[PDB]
Amino acid sequence: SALRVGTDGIYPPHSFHAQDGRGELTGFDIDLIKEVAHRLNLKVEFFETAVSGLITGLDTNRYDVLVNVAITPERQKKYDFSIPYIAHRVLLVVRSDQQDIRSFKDLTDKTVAQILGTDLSRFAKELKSHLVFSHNFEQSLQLLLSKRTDATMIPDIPFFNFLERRPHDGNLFKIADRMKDNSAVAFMMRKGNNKLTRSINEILCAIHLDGTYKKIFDRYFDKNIISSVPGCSS
Amino acid sequence: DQSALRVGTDGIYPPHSFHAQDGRGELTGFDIDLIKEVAHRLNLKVEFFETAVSGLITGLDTNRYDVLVNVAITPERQKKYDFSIPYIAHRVLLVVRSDQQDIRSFKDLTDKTVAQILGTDLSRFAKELKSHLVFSHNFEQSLQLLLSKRTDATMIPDIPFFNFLERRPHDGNLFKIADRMKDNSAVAFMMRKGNNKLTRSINEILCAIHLDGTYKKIFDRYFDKNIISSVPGCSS
Ligand SMILES: C[N@+]12CC[C@H](CC1)[C@H](OC(=O)C(O)(c1ccccc1)c1ccccc1)C2
Ligand SMILES: C[N@+]12CC[C@H](CC1)[C@H](OC(=O)C(O)(c1ccccc1)c1ccccc1)C2
Repeated sequence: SALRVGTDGIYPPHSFHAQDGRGELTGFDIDLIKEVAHRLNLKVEFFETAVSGLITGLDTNRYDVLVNVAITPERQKKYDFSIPYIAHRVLLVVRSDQQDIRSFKDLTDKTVAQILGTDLSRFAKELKSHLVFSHNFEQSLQLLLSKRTDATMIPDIPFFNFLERRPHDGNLFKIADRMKDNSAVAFMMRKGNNKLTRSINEILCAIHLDGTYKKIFDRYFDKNIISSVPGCSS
Repeated sequence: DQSALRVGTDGIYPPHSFHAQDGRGELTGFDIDLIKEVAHRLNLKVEFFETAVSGLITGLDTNRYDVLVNVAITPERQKKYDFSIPYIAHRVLLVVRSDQQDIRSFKDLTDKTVAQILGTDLSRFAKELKSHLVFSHNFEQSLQLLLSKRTDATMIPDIPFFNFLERRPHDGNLFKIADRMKDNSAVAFMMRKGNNKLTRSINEILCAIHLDGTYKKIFDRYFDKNIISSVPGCSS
Protein backbone atom coordinates (compact mmCIF):
# COMPACT_ATOMS: atom_id res chain seq x y z
CA SER A 1 0.00 0.00 0.00
CA ALA A 2 2.18 2.85 1.28
CA LEU A 3 5.83 3.79 0.82
CA ARG A 4 6.95 5.63 3.96
CA VAL A 5 9.66 8.14 3.07
CA GLY A 6 11.62 10.23 5.56
CA THR A 7 12.65 13.68 4.40
CA ASP A 8 13.35 17.26 5.47
CA GLY A 9 11.23 19.74 3.48
CA ILE A 10 13.49 22.80 3.69
CA TYR A 11 16.27 21.79 1.27
CA PRO A 12 15.67 23.08 -2.33
CA PRO A 13 16.01 21.75 -4.90
CA HIS A 14 16.03 18.27 -3.32
CA SER A 15 13.05 18.49 -1.00
CA PHE A 16 10.97 21.62 -0.24
CA HIS A 17 7.41 23.02 -0.09
CA ALA A 18 5.86 24.82 -3.06
CA GLN A 19 4.80 28.51 -2.95
CA ASP A 20 7.68 29.56 -0.67
CA GLY A 21 7.01 26.87 1.95
CA ARG A 22 3.20 26.96 1.84
CA GLY A 23 2.36 24.18 -0.63
CA GLU A 24 3.04 20.49 -1.11
CA LEU A 25 6.38 18.75 -0.96
CA THR A 26 8.38 19.04 -4.17
CA GLY A 27 11.94 18.72 -5.43
CA PHE A 28 14.13 16.46 -7.53
CA ASP A 29 14.36 13.61 -5.02
CA ILE A 30 10.68 14.03 -4.11
CA ASP A 31 9.48 13.90 -7.75
CA LEU A 32 11.67 10.84 -8.36
CA ILE A 33 10.51 8.82 -5.35
CA LYS A 34 6.88 9.82 -6.06
CA GLU A 35 7.49 8.47 -9.59
CA VAL A 36 9.09 5.24 -8.26
CA ALA A 37 6.10 4.77 -5.94
CA HIS A 38 3.52 5.26 -8.70
CA ARG A 39 5.16 2.59 -10.87
CA LEU A 40 5.30 0.20 -7.94
CA ASN A 41 1.57 0.81 -7.35
CA LEU A 42 2.11 2.42 -3.91
CA LYS A 43 0.89 5.63 -2.28
CA VAL A 44 3.86 7.57 -0.90
CA GLU A 45 3.73 9.06 2.62
CA PHE A 46 6.35 11.58 3.70
CA PHE A 47 7.50 12.09 7.26
CA GLU A 48 9.17 15.43 7.89
CA THR A 49 12.17 15.33 10.21
CA ALA A 50 15.30 17.41 10.83
CA VAL A 51 18.36 16.02 9.03
CA SER A 52 19.94 15.13 12.40
CA GLY A 53 17.08 12.69 13.03
CA LEU A 54 16.62 11.18 9.55
CA ILE A 55 18.85 8.08 9.99
CA THR A 56 17.43 7.74 13.55
CA GLY A 57 13.94 7.67 12.03
CA LEU A 58 14.88 4.89 9.59
CA ASP A 59 16.48 2.96 12.47
CA THR A 60 13.33 3.40 14.59
CA ASN A 61 11.10 2.17 11.74
CA ARG A 62 9.13 5.41 11.42
CA TYR A 63 9.74 5.07 7.65
CA ASP A 64 11.42 2.86 5.06
CA VAL A 65 13.44 5.03 2.72
CA LEU A 66 15.66 8.11 2.75
CA VAL A 67 16.48 10.19 -0.32
CA ASN A 68 19.64 12.10 -1.30
CA VAL A 69 21.97 9.97 0.86
CA ALA A 70 25.70 9.90 0.14
CA ILE A 71 27.05 6.34 -0.12
CA THR A 72 29.89 5.83 2.39
CA PRO A 73 31.52 2.46 3.31
CA GLU A 74 30.29 2.88 6.94
CA ARG A 75 26.70 3.30 5.69
CA GLN A 76 27.23 0.51 3.13
CA LYS A 77 28.15 -1.82 5.98
CA LYS A 78 24.98 -1.00 7.90
CA TYR A 79 22.19 -0.11 5.41
CA ASP A 80 20.96 -1.01 1.91
CA PHE A 81 21.34 1.46 -0.97
CA SER A 82 19.80 1.67 -4.42
CA ILE A 83 21.96 2.08 -7.53
CA PRO A 84 23.25 5.73 -7.40
CA TYR A 85 20.80 8.13 -9.08
CA ILE A 86 22.82 11.37 -8.75
CA ALA A 87 26.22 12.74 -7.77
CA HIS A 88 27.30 15.88 -5.99
CA ARG A 89 30.63 17.52 -5.32
CA VAL A 90 31.55 19.04 -1.95
CA LEU A 91 32.71 22.67 -2.10
CA LEU A 92 34.37 24.89 0.45
CA VAL A 93 32.49 28.19 0.19
CA VAL A 94 33.80 31.47 1.65
CA ARG A 95 32.84 35.15 1.17
CA SER A 96 34.54 36.67 -1.90
CA ASP A 97 36.70 38.92 0.33
CA GLN A 98 38.12 36.03 2.42
CA GLN A 99 41.91 35.64 2.41
CA ASP A 100 42.95 33.17 5.13
CA ILE A 101 41.07 30.06 3.79
CA ARG A 102 42.40 28.29 0.68
CA SER A 103 41.90 24.61 1.50
CA PHE A 104 40.02 22.23 3.79
CA LYS A 105 43.21 22.12 5.89
CA ASP A 106 42.90 25.87 6.57
CA LEU A 107 39.52 25.41 8.31
CA THR A 108 41.17 24.60 11.66
CA ASP A 109 40.13 27.18 14.28
CA LYS A 110 37.89 28.97 11.75
CA THR A 111 34.17 29.26 12.38
CA VAL A 112 32.30 26.98 10.01
CA ALA A 113 28.54 26.55 9.53
CA GLN A 114 27.33 22.93 9.17
CA ILE A 115 24.22 20.84 9.74
CA LEU A 116 24.12 18.81 12.98
CA GLY A 117 24.50 15.04 12.46
CA THR A 118 26.07 15.11 9.00
CA ASP A 119 29.38 13.68 7.71
CA LEU A 120 30.48 17.22 6.75
CA SER A 121 29.72 18.27 10.32
CA ARG A 122 31.93 15.42 11.54
CA PHE A 123 34.66 16.34 9.08
CA ALA A 124 34.50 19.89 10.46
CA LYS A 125 34.87 18.40 13.99
CA GLU A 126 38.02 16.43 12.97
CA LEU A 127 39.47 19.57 11.38
CA LYS A 128 39.06 21.38 14.73
CA SER A 129 36.89 24.04 13.17
CA HIS A 130 34.59 25.95 15.46
CA LEU A 131 31.17 24.65 14.40
CA VAL A 132 28.04 26.75 14.11
CA PHE A 133 25.11 24.38 13.55
CA SER A 134 22.60 25.67 10.99
CA HIS A 135 19.16 24.26 10.32
CA ASN A 136 19.78 24.01 6.53
CA PHE A 137 21.80 25.12 3.47
CA GLU A 138 19.99 28.47 3.21
CA GLN A 139 20.96 29.33 6.79
CA SER A 140 24.60 28.21 6.33
CA LEU A 141 24.99 30.67 3.46
CA GLN A 142 23.13 33.35 5.35
CA LEU A 143 25.41 32.94 8.36
CA LEU A 144 28.36 33.31 5.96
CA LEU A 145 26.83 36.37 4.30
CA SER A 146 26.23 38.20 7.58
CA LYS A 147 29.76 37.30 8.80
CA ARG A 148 28.61 34.98 11.61
CA THR A 149 30.79 32.24 10.11
CA ASP A 150 33.82 32.31 7.86
CA ALA A 151 33.15 29.23 5.73
CA THR A 152 30.79 26.39 4.92
CA MET A 153 31.25 23.01 3.20
CA ILE A 154 28.26 22.52 0.92
CA PRO A 155 27.44 20.13 -1.99
CA ASP A 156 27.36 21.77 -5.41
CA ILE A 157 23.67 21.05 -6.01
CA PRO A 158 22.24 23.36 -3.25
CA PHE A 159 24.94 25.99 -3.69
CA PHE A 160 24.14 26.43 -7.40
CA ASN A 161 20.40 26.33 -6.64
CA PHE A 162 21.03 29.25 -4.27
CA LEU A 163 22.84 31.24 -7.03
CA GLU A 164 19.96 30.51 -9.44
CA ARG A 165 17.37 31.80 -6.90
CA ARG A 166 19.30 34.81 -5.57
CA PRO A 167 21.84 35.75 -8.32
CA HIS A 168 22.50 39.36 -7.32
CA ASP A 169 23.36 37.96 -3.87
CA GLY A 170 25.58 35.30 -5.43
CA ASN A 171 28.80 37.11 -6.42
CA LEU A 172 29.34 37.62 -2.65
CA PHE A 173 30.67 34.03 -2.52
CA LYS A 174 33.84 32.32 -3.74
CA ILE A 175 34.73 28.60 -3.95
CA ALA A 176 37.96 28.07 -2.04
CA ASP A 177 38.34 24.31 -2.70
CA ARG A 178 36.47 21.16 -3.75
CA MET A 179 36.89 17.45 -2.96
CA LYS A 180 38.88 15.71 -5.71
CA ASP A 181 36.10 13.11 -6.21
CA ASN A 182 32.40 13.54 -6.77
CA SER A 183 30.05 11.46 -4.65
CA ALA A 184 27.37 8.89 -5.51
CA VAL A 185 23.98 9.61 -3.89
CA ALA A 186 21.27 6.96 -3.51
CA PHE A 187 18.10 5.95 -1.66
CA MET A 188 18.84 4.36 1.72
CA MET A 189 16.70 1.54 3.25
CA ARG A 190 17.32 -0.65 6.31
CA LYS A 191 19.59 -3.67 5.77
CA GLY A 192 17.72 -6.91 5.01
CA ASN A 193 15.01 -5.18 2.95
CA ASN A 194 16.32 -6.66 -0.25
CA LYS A 195 13.00 -6.94 -2.08
CA LEU A 196 12.26 -3.22 -1.88
CA THR A 197 15.84 -2.49 -2.93
CA ARG A 198 15.61 -4.66 -6.07
CA SER A 199 12.21 -3.10 -6.90
CA ILE A 200 13.44 0.50 -6.69
CA ASN A 201 16.41 -0.50 -8.86
CA GLU A 202 14.18 -2.13 -11.46
CA ILE A 203 12.03 1.01 -11.57
CA LEU A 204 14.98 3.42 -11.61
CA CYS A 205 16.36 1.64 -14.65
CA ALA A 206 12.95 1.92 -16.35
CA ILE A 207 12.92 5.64 -15.54
CA HIS A 208 16.38 6.00 -17.06
CA LEU A 209 15.23 4.18 -20.20
CA ASP A 210 12.00 6.03 -21.04
CA GLY A 211 13.33 9.60 -20.71
CA THR A 212 11.43 10.30 -17.46
CA TYR A 213 14.69 10.82 -15.58
CA LYS A 214 15.90 13.40 -18.11
CA LYS A 215 12.60 15.27 -17.58
CA ILE A 216 12.85 15.25 -13.77
CA PHE A 217 16.56 16.19 -13.95
CA ASP A 218 16.00 19.02 -16.45
CA ARG A 219 13.19 20.31 -14.20
CA TYR A 220 15.71 21.03 -11.46
CA PHE A 221 19.31 21.10 -12.78
CA ASP A 222 21.68 22.65 -15.31
CA LYS A 223 23.19 19.57 -16.94
CA ASN A 224 26.28 21.76 -17.57
CA ILE A 225 26.99 22.04 -13.85
CA ILE A 226 25.34 19.04 -12.19
CA SER A 227 26.77 15.56 -12.75
CA SER A 228 24.53 12.52 -13.30
CA VAL A 229 25.10 8.76 -13.24
CA PRO A 230 25.45 6.21 -16.11
CA GLY A 231 22.22 4.85 -17.53
CA CYS A 232 20.89 1.30 -17.86
CA SER A 233 20.60 -0.86 -20.97
CA SER A 234 18.33 -3.39 -22.63
CA ASP B 1 43.12 -16.02 0.95
CA GLN B 2 42.05 -19.32 2.60
CA SER B 3 38.53 -19.59 1.13
CA ALA B 4 37.56 -18.92 -2.47
CA LEU B 5 35.74 -16.38 -4.62
CA ARG B 6 34.89 -18.15 -7.87
CA VAL B 7 34.81 -15.80 -10.85
CA GLY B 8 33.51 -16.68 -14.32
CA THR B 9 35.24 -14.90 -17.20
CA ASP B 10 36.36 -15.23 -20.82
CA GLY B 11 40.07 -14.42 -21.14
CA ILE B 12 40.08 -13.18 -24.75
CA TYR B 13 38.56 -9.71 -24.18
CA PRO B 14 41.25 -6.94 -23.69
CA PRO B 15 41.35 -4.72 -21.78
CA HIS B 16 38.71 -6.29 -19.51
CA SER B 17 39.98 -9.85 -19.24
CA PHE B 18 42.86 -11.34 -21.26
CA HIS B 19 46.13 -13.29 -20.95
CA ALA B 20 49.51 -11.62 -20.60
CA GLN B 21 52.37 -12.10 -23.11
CA ASP B 22 50.12 -12.00 -26.20
CA GLY B 23 47.66 -14.59 -24.84
CA ARG B 24 50.22 -16.93 -23.29
CA GLY B 25 50.46 -15.74 -19.67
CA GLU B 26 48.34 -15.05 -16.55
CA LEU B 27 44.82 -13.64 -16.68
CA THR B 28 44.88 -9.85 -16.54
CA GLY B 29 42.74 -6.82 -17.29
CA PHE B 30 40.79 -4.05 -15.60
CA ASP B 31 37.93 -6.24 -14.32
CA ILE B 32 40.39 -8.98 -13.34
CA ASP B 33 42.65 -6.60 -11.36
CA LEU B 34 39.63 -5.08 -9.60
CA ILE B 35 38.02 -8.38 -8.56
CA LYS B 36 41.43 -9.67 -7.45
CA GLU B 37 41.70 -6.48 -5.35
CA VAL B 38 38.16 -6.91 -3.93
CA ALA B 39 39.00 -10.53 -3.04
CA HIS B 40 42.25 -9.64 -1.24
CA ARG B 41 40.48 -7.09 0.96
CA LEU B 42 37.77 -9.63 1.71
CA ASN B 43 40.47 -12.13 2.66
CA LEU B 44 39.57 -14.59 -0.10
CA LYS B 45 41.35 -15.98 -2.76
CA VAL B 46 40.10 -15.71 -6.23
CA GLU B 47 39.59 -18.63 -8.65
CA PHE B 48 38.85 -17.92 -12.30
CA PHE B 49 36.97 -20.13 -14.70
CA GLU B 50 37.32 -19.46 -18.42
CA THR B 51 34.22 -19.94 -20.52
CA ALA B 52 32.92 -18.72 -23.88
CA VAL B 53 30.58 -15.75 -23.45
CA SER B 54 27.58 -17.87 -24.53
CA GLY B 55 28.08 -20.09 -21.48
CA LEU B 56 28.94 -17.57 -18.71
CA ILE B 57 25.38 -17.01 -17.36
CA THR B 58 24.72 -20.77 -17.35
CA GLY B 59 27.80 -21.27 -15.14
CA LEU B 60 26.59 -18.67 -12.60
CA ASP B 61 23.15 -20.33 -12.70
CA THR B 62 24.51 -23.83 -12.11
CA ASN B 63 26.83 -22.74 -9.28
CA ARG B 64 30.20 -23.36 -10.93
CA TYR B 65 31.15 -19.83 -9.79
CA ASP B 66 29.72 -16.88 -7.88
CA VAL B 67 30.44 -13.71 -9.85
CA LEU B 68 30.56 -12.43 -13.42
CA VAL B 69 32.50 -9.27 -14.27
CA ASN B 70 31.84 -6.56 -16.88
CA VAL B 71 28.06 -7.13 -16.90
CA ALA B 72 25.75 -4.43 -18.23
CA ILE B 73 22.81 -3.70 -15.88
CA THR B 74 19.48 -4.35 -17.63
CA PRO B 75 15.99 -4.49 -16.00
CA GLU B 76 15.57 -8.16 -17.08
CA ARG B 77 18.88 -9.04 -15.38
CA GLN B 78 17.96 -6.84 -12.40
CA LYS B 79 14.81 -8.91 -12.02
CA LYS B 80 16.78 -12.17 -11.92
CA TYR B 81 20.27 -11.47 -10.44
CA ASP B 82 22.10 -9.31 -7.84
CA PHE B 83 24.42 -6.52 -9.03
CA SER B 84 27.12 -4.53 -7.27
CA ILE B 85 27.22 -0.73 -7.41
CA PRO B 86 28.33 0.13 -11.01
CA TYR B 87 32.14 0.29 -11.24
CA ILE B 88 32.51 1.39 -14.90
CA ALA B 89 30.33 2.51 -17.79
CA HIS B 90 30.57 1.88 -21.50
CA ARG B 91 28.84 3.32 -24.54
CA VAL B 92 27.63 1.21 -27.46
CA LEU B 93 29.01 2.30 -30.83
CA LEU B 94 28.06 1.40 -34.33
CA VAL B 95 31.38 0.80 -36.10
CA VAL B 96 31.74 0.65 -39.90
CA ARG B 97 34.65 0.80 -42.36
CA SER B 98 35.79 4.38 -42.98
CA ASP B 99 34.51 4.27 -46.59
CA GLN B 100 30.96 3.16 -45.65
CA GLN B 101 28.09 5.39 -46.80
CA ASP B 102 24.77 3.55 -46.40
CA ILE B 103 24.91 3.22 -42.55
CA ARG B 104 24.24 6.33 -40.45
CA SER B 105 22.22 4.94 -37.53
CA PHE B 106 21.20 1.79 -35.67
CA LYS B 107 17.99 1.88 -37.72
CA ASP B 108 20.03 1.52 -40.95
CA LEU B 109 21.28 -1.91 -39.81
CA THR B 110 18.19 -3.68 -41.21
CA ASP B 111 19.32 -6.15 -43.90
CA LYS B 112 22.98 -5.22 -43.35
CA THR B 113 25.44 -7.93 -42.40
CA VAL B 114 26.58 -7.40 -38.83
CA ALA B 115 29.24 -9.18 -36.75
CA GLN B 116 28.27 -9.99 -33.13
CA ILE B 117 29.05 -12.51 -30.37
CA LEU B 118 26.50 -15.32 -29.85
CA GLY B 119 24.63 -14.99 -26.53
CA THR B 120 25.03 -11.25 -26.05
CA ASP B 121 22.30 -8.59 -25.79
CA LEU B 122 23.86 -6.77 -28.76
CA SER B 123 23.51 -10.03 -30.71
CA ARG B 124 19.83 -10.13 -29.77
CA PHE B 125 19.42 -6.47 -30.68
CA ALA B 126 21.02 -7.22 -34.05
CA LYS B 127 18.45 -10.04 -34.48
CA GLU B 128 15.55 -7.63 -33.78
CA LEU B 129 16.95 -5.03 -36.19
CA LYS B 130 16.54 -7.73 -38.89
CA SER B 131 20.26 -7.67 -39.64
CA HIS B 132 22.07 -10.71 -41.00
CA LEU B 133 24.34 -11.88 -38.18
CA VAL B 134 27.84 -13.24 -38.58
CA PHE B 135 28.83 -14.67 -35.18
CA SER B 136 32.39 -13.93 -34.07
CA HIS B 137 34.36 -15.37 -31.16
CA ASN B 138 35.19 -11.96 -29.64
CA PHE B 139 35.63 -8.21 -30.24
CA GLU B 140 38.93 -8.64 -32.10
CA GLN B 141 37.28 -11.01 -34.57
CA SER B 142 34.25 -8.70 -35.02
CA LEU B 143 36.56 -5.87 -36.09
CA GLN B 144 38.51 -8.27 -38.27
CA LEU B 145 35.34 -9.49 -40.01
CA LEU B 146 34.51 -5.83 -40.68
CA LEU B 147 38.04 -5.10 -41.88
CA SER B 148 38.11 -7.98 -44.38
CA LYS B 149 34.63 -7.05 -45.69
CA ARG B 150 32.87 -10.15 -44.32
CA THR B 151 30.42 -7.82 -42.57
CA ASP B 152 29.40 -4.22 -43.01
CA ALA B 153 29.08 -3.21 -39.35
CA THR B 154 29.53 -4.19 -35.74
CA MET B 155 27.99 -2.84 -32.52
CA ILE B 156 30.80 -2.66 -29.98
CA PRO B 157 31.20 -0.97 -26.54
CA ASP B 158 33.62 1.98 -26.56
CA ILE B 159 36.04 0.33 -24.15
CA PRO B 160 37.25 -2.58 -26.41
CA PHE B 161 37.09 -0.50 -29.59
CA PHE B 162 39.48 2.13 -28.16
CA ASN B 163 41.69 -0.61 -26.71
CA PHE B 164 41.95 -1.96 -30.27
CA LEU B 165 43.10 1.49 -31.55
CA GLU B 166 45.65 1.65 -28.70
CA ARG B 167 47.13 -1.75 -29.71
CA ARG B 168 46.89 -1.46 -33.50
CA PRO B 169 46.90 2.32 -34.29
CA HIS B 170 47.94 1.97 -37.96
CA ASP B 171 44.68 0.04 -38.41
CA GLY B 172 42.66 2.81 -36.77
CA ASN B 173 42.07 4.65 -40.07
CA LEU B 174 40.16 1.67 -41.51
CA PHE B 175 37.24 2.28 -39.10
CA LYS B 176 34.70 5.03 -38.40
CA ILE B 177 32.01 5.38 -35.71
CA ALA B 178 28.66 5.79 -37.47
CA ASP B 179 26.53 6.27 -34.33
CA ARG B 180 26.44 5.81 -30.57
CA MET B 181 23.68 5.17 -28.03
CA LYS B 182 22.39 8.44 -26.55
CA ASP B 183 23.10 7.19 -22.99
CA ASN B 184 26.10 5.48 -21.45
CA SER B 185 25.55 2.15 -19.69
CA ALA B 186 26.40 1.14 -16.10
CA VAL B 187 28.50 -2.05 -15.76
CA ALA B 188 28.72 -4.10 -12.57
CA PHE B 189 29.63 -7.48 -11.08
CA MET B 190 26.73 -9.93 -11.28
CA MET B 191 26.03 -12.53 -8.54
CA ARG B 192 23.15 -14.95 -8.08
CA LYS B 193 20.08 -13.50 -6.36
CA GLY B 194 20.00 -14.36 -2.67
CA ASN B 195 23.58 -13.71 -1.61
CA ASN B 196 23.00 -10.22 -0.28
CA LYS B 197 25.94 -10.48 2.13
CA LEU B 198 28.52 -10.99 -0.63
CA THR B 199 26.89 -8.17 -2.60
CA ARG B 200 27.11 -5.68 0.29
CA SER B 201 30.74 -6.78 0.94
CA ILE B 202 31.92 -6.14 -2.64
CA ASN B 203 30.16 -2.75 -2.46
CA GLU B 204 31.81 -1.87 0.84
CA ILE B 205 35.20 -2.79 -0.63
CA LEU B 206 34.60 -1.00 -3.94
CA CYS B 207 33.87 2.20 -2.05
CA ALA B 208 37.07 1.76 -0.03
CA ILE B 209 38.95 1.28 -3.31
CA HIS B 210 37.42 4.50 -4.64
CA LEU B 211 38.49 6.34 -1.49
CA ASP B 212 42.18 5.30 -1.25
CA GLY B 213 43.13 6.01 -4.88
CA THR B 214 43.41 2.32 -5.86
CA TYR B 215 40.59 2.68 -8.38
CA LYS B 216 42.34 5.59 -10.11
CA LYS B 217 45.47 3.39 -10.30
CA ILE B 218 43.65 0.41 -11.86
CA PHE B 219 41.69 2.66 -14.25
CA ASP B 220 44.77 4.57 -15.44
CA ARG B 221 46.52 1.21 -15.99
CA TYR B 222 43.97 0.34 -18.66
CA PHE B 223 42.01 3.35 -19.94
CA ASP B 224 42.30 6.82 -21.45
CA LYS B 225 40.40 8.95 -18.95
CA ASN B 226 39.71 11.33 -21.88
CA ILE B 227 37.69 8.71 -23.73
CA ILE B 228 36.31 6.20 -21.23
CA SER B 229 33.79 7.31 -18.63
CA SER B 230 33.80 6.15 -15.01
CA VAL B 231 31.31 6.20 -12.17
CA PRO B 232 31.01 8.70 -9.26
CA GLY B 233 33.23 8.13 -6.24
CA CYS B 234 32.19 7.45 -2.62
CA SER B 235 32.45 9.72 0.45
CA SER B 236 33.02 8.98 4.16
C1 LIG C 1 28.15 14.22 3.15
N1 LIG C 1 26.78 13.98 3.72
C2 LIG C 1 26.89 13.19 4.99
C3 LIG C 1 25.54 13.13 5.69
C4 LIG C 1 24.47 13.58 4.69
C5 LIG C 1 24.63 12.82 3.37
C6 LIG C 1 25.95 13.21 2.72
C7 LIG C 1 24.65 15.08 4.45
O1 LIG C 1 23.66 15.61 3.51
C8 LIG C 1 22.43 16.01 3.93
O2 LIG C 1 22.22 17.05 4.50
C9 LIG C 1 21.33 14.94 3.63
O3 LIG C 1 21.74 14.22 2.47
C10 LIG C 1 20.01 15.59 3.17
C11 LIG C 1 20.03 16.74 2.38
C12 LIG C 1 18.86 17.30 1.89
C13 LIG C 1 17.65 16.70 2.15
C14 LIG C 1 17.61 15.56 2.92
C15 LIG C 1 18.78 15.00 3.41
C16 LIG C 1 21.32 13.83 4.70
C17 LIG C 1 21.97 13.98 5.93
C18 LIG C 1 22.04 12.94 6.84
C19 LIG C 1 21.47 11.73 6.53
C20 LIG C 1 20.84 11.55 5.32
C21 LIG C 1 20.79 12.58 4.40
C22 LIG C 1 26.09 15.30 4.01
C1 LIG D 1 26.49 -4.70 -23.17
N1 LIG D 1 26.58 -6.18 -22.92
C2 LIG D 1 25.21 -6.83 -23.01
C3 LIG D 1 25.38 -8.34 -23.09
C4 LIG D 1 26.76 -8.68 -22.52
C5 LIG D 1 26.93 -7.91 -21.21
C6 LIG D 1 27.13 -6.44 -21.54
C7 LIG D 1 27.83 -8.24 -23.54
O1 LIG D 1 29.19 -8.22 -23.02
C8 LIG D 1 29.95 -9.32 -22.90
O2 LIG D 1 30.38 -9.95 -23.83
C9 LIG D 1 30.15 -9.71 -21.40
O3 LIG D 1 29.89 -8.54 -20.62
C10 LIG D 1 31.63 -10.07 -21.15
C11 LIG D 1 32.64 -9.40 -21.84
C12 LIG D 1 33.98 -9.67 -21.59
C13 LIG D 1 34.34 -10.59 -20.64
C14 LIG D 1 33.37 -11.26 -19.94
C15 LIG D 1 32.03 -10.99 -20.18
C16 LIG D 1 29.04 -10.68 -20.96
C17 LIG D 1 28.35 -11.48 -21.87
C18 LIG D 1 27.32 -12.31 -21.46
C19 LIG D 1 26.93 -12.33 -20.14
C20 LIG D 1 27.57 -11.52 -19.23
C21 LIG D 1 28.61 -10.69 -19.64
C22 LIG D 1 27.49 -6.81 -23.95
